[PDB]
Amino acid sequence: DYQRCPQCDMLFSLPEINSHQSAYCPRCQAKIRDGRDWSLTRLAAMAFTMLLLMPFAWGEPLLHIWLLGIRIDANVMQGIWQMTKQGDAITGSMVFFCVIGAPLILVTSIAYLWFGNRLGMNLRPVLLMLERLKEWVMLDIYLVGIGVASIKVQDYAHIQAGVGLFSFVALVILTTVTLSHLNVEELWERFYPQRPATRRDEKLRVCLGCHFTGYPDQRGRCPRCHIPLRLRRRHSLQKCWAALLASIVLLLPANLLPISIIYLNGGRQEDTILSGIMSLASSNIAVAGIVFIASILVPFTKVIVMFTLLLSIHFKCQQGLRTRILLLRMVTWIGRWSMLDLFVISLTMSLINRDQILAFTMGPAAFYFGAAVILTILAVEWLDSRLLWDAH
Amino acid sequence: ETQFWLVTPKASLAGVSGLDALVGGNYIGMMPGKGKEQDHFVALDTQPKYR
Amino acid sequence: FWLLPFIALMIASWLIWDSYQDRGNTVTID
Amino acid sequence: SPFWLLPFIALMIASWLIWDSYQDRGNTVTID
Amino acid sequence: SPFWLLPFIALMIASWLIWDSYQDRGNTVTID
Amino acid sequence: LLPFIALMIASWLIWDSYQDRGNTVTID
Ligand SMILES: [Zn+2]
Ligand SMILES: [Zn+2]
Repeated sequence: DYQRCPQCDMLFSLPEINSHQSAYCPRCQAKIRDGRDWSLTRLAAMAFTMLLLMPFAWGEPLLHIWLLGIRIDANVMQGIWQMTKQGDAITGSMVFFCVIGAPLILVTSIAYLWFGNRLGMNLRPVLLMLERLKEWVMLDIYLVGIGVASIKVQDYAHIQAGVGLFSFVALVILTTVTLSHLNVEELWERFYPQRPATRRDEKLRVCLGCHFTGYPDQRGRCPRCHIPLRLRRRHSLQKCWAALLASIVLLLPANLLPISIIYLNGGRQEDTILSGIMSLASSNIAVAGIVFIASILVPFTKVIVMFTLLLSIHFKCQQGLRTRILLLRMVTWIGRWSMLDLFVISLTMSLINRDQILAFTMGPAAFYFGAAVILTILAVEWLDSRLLWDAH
Repeated sequence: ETQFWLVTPKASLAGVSGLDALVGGNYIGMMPGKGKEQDHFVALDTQPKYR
Repeated sequence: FWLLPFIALMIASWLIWDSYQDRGNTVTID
Repeated sequence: SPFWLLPFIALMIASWLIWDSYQDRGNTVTID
Repeated sequence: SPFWLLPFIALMIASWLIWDSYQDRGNTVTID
Repeated sequence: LLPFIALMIASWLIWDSYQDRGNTVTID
């Protein structure tokens, strides 16, 4: 009926929305509300069939490689286990969370919400986790990674498609078509019912958790979810500054130390990211270009964009306001793709595992690269555009 | 009194030397001694016996 | 609609049955 | 804090991996 | 603000790496 | 900006190539 924009503080009346209809802010044109879509039972069935399909998708080999007269089969679990046995437990854990853990947590959340419907247990942090978890479900990125790796090692040996590749493709398609219709405010309004306002109050705040507009109670908590309600974020500037500085500091050991070590006939290569991308540009520049633009262009772009945004917040510049928001949206959209390098090196070290002729191993630099990617993603997510809009 | 030499495989007679250097690339071998101090050395030729 | 959760359920049952079919005997050798 | 729910669980599984990296070592022996 | 402690530890980790680099880096000798 | 970073990388590659350009000699 009447709401307030969560990114520029625009209080506007909300007309009724149909299935194909969509609502946007009149000022900054940001997505605000939806509805209708699918039902909870369809999502539960999708979660159930994902639970059925996942173990036979991860367990079965992705592709067979015939190297030096020896047939080698590999999958995700073997690569993660070899990463852990090497010693880099943190890199293996973050790869596990990015690839394997997220669908499991999604299925668990849907099942627990269904059991809360059946029983009546509290579901307050579960909805917040469900809303924030759509960013980390990166299965199509892993599909692009295995395609890039298959192109990369096509010349070295003979590659044949595995049985589990079809199941993995089916799982990816199912996750994509399920996440494309998962609505959170519909769940919030179905489980917890509220009432609209008088269309003109000039005192309604926006909850950063559930996008709800309403007066705070005597405890200062949101009437829909048990978190405090404030005008802006608490320490967004300080947290953003600390995370950006941490990412900038951790960038240097990621780029200087070697990332991949290739023992070739008893001799190791020990080349860094720059040497690897130079060799890839020399050999297979067609894929080296997309690797370069999706591996080292995105992190530096995000770092400089965040630094310029912080300097504009300090400087109170009002010259490029119409473009800073679009740059922030593009950075938020593009920060997810930066995890391609870890997937590629994981698959290559899982595939090329000859005893002494060819030994592909991960060096002590991917940990810093993954830490920098996570820190810059959190720095981008932690910032608020309302500080920029109020900087005028 | 430190000695340095270059281990490199060669097709010697009555046996071949440097099999490990052939497998893993030619390298540099060193042998310490009891000198005073030095920062500039002259490489040897055939790796003299050290006992 | 509900056609896909049934087709995928049938595929999962088929591959489970195929996995259960192909198992051999374990023998110990000294 | 509800928001601590998401990372802590992940940390839990990380400790499990750390548990698997600690039970794979027996006795250390020095050879000359 | 505990988050302000997040980079500093990593910073001294790099310092340890610096010491490790000073452990890895040694003396440069010229051979003819 | 992506084009600025691409131009910087191209300039760095050109400088690296020109640092050891040398003289071209023809041998039969
Ligand atoms: Zn707006
Ligand atoms: Zn709320």
